[PDB]
Amino acid sequence: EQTIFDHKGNVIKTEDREIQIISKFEEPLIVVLGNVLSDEECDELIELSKSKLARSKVDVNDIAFLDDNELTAKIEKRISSIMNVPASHGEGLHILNYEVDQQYKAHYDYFAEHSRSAANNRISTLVMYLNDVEEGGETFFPKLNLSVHPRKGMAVYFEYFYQDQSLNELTLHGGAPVTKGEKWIATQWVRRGTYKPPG
Amino acid sequence: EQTIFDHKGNVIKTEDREIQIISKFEEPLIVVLGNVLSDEECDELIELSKSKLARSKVAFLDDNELTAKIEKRISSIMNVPASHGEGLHILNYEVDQQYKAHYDYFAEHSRSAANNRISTLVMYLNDVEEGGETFFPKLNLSVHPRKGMAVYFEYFYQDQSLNELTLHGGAPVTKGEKWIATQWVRRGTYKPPG
Ligand SMILES: O=C(O)CCC(=O)C(=O)O
Ligand SMILES: O=C(O)CCC(=O)C(=O)O
Ligand SMILES: [Co+2]
Ligand SMILES: [Co+2]
Repeated sequence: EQTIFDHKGNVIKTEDREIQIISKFEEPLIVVLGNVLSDEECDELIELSKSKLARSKVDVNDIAFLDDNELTAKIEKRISSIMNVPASHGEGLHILNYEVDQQYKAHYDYFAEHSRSAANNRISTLVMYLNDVEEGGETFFPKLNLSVHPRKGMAVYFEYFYQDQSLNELTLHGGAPVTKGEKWIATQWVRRGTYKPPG
Repeated sequence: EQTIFDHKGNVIKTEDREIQIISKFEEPLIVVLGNVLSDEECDELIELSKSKLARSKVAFLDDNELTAKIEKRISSIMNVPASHGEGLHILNYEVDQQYKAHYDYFAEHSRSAANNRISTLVMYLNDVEEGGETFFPKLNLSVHPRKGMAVYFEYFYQDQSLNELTLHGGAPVTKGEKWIATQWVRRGTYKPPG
């Protein structure tokens, strides 16, 4: 099958940065990427997460995705070149923190048949590692026996838009328990069609 | 099965450097490793290769302090004493050069098979403009060259079909050039005593 990700060679030359292609698992397509985010961009994304939370009072505490800003739009543009899909298909920079012994149990990123979101389903994912994880925290694909270990500024790309649906089901993945330290990530989930309202 | 490479977590701490564990294919074990050699160490290994060729009596490097220090770091990574290593084998690909898919271990009934290879570390000593990936055709997996990085894999399994899955090669270099050092590790001590 043809893939969305359409990049030959060892680097991806985007407008503001050069991405390194580190390794590939060819089908379903899984790619480890280097140099995706600067150290300072990783730190700044974390900070935006903590600030948005620090502004919660009784958004209301009683009732995730960063607010759009110069930094998030610059990063979404860069991601857009990597993923070969316009930024408007992106759900936005979703920030996630794992404390020790937290994990993300294996799942599919594309939506179940019963979600209304399945009207415009997800097609591909980028997981960016915003810090270094003392122990644990690997992104693992249990049906492929593959795992990507977190590393600040690196990312894992994968897609699930294949005609053969058994290939999409191979993209079952999760975030392994953090056994020491903590883990910060940004995820960009990309939809088949435009997702953000115009701007 | 258990594996030779025995390293939990995300870094491997050696005496002089901290290696980064980047990605793992679990079986046969294939590991992408980061921060294995400094840029200075990479360049110096290339120059040693070139200088050794200059003295040509028309290649493994000769033993010196650098190679011993690197081989000691590698032994920590691979969990096997350096005396098992064949030595730093330097290899240069020019454009359109390739290493067709092969096994690193010797045929079971070859002369060298009495002390067969059990694991390989391929260290990328420069950046390759295009091509030159280390590919495992039966596994649909490739590791692209990155200066300072490396790929580890082992083929010491009881189930021989696992070892056969370690078939691999060096894809053609289509732009630039490619330099690598390889450490091939033997089941038993290999270097004469020193
Ligand atoms: O934490 C991880 O490594 C996996 C994250 C993930 O699966 C997701 O964000 O969709
Ligand atoms: O050049 C490569 O990437 C492959 C090296 C290799 O197969 C070996 O040294 O045994
Ligand atoms: Co996910
Ligand atoms: Co080989």
